Amino acid sequence: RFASVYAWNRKRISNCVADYSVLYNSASFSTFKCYGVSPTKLNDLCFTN
Amino acid sequence: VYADSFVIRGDEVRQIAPGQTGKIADYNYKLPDDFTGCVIAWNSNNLDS
Repeated sequence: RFASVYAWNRKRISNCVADYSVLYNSASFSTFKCYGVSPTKLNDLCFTN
Repeated sequence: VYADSFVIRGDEVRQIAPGQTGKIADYNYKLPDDFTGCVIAWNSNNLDS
């Protein structure tokens, strides 16, 4: 069950190693826009939280 | 002039533009950054289905 958009849920992802290729390589997403970051370089980059 | 042709899903027409990414743009038909041409597309659900 997802949240109602008026009460949108938030979860902190941290202290972990990501692999955004698993997400971006999947064909099921109908939209995968990015702002200030590129979907490819996103896997080479690193973040605080 | 080079005329290129192929069939794709209606949702994939948005990938046939310069600087695009995704399964079609990345692995089927990649347009250059300084593309000089025109992209012409039409629905073929009367012939290709």
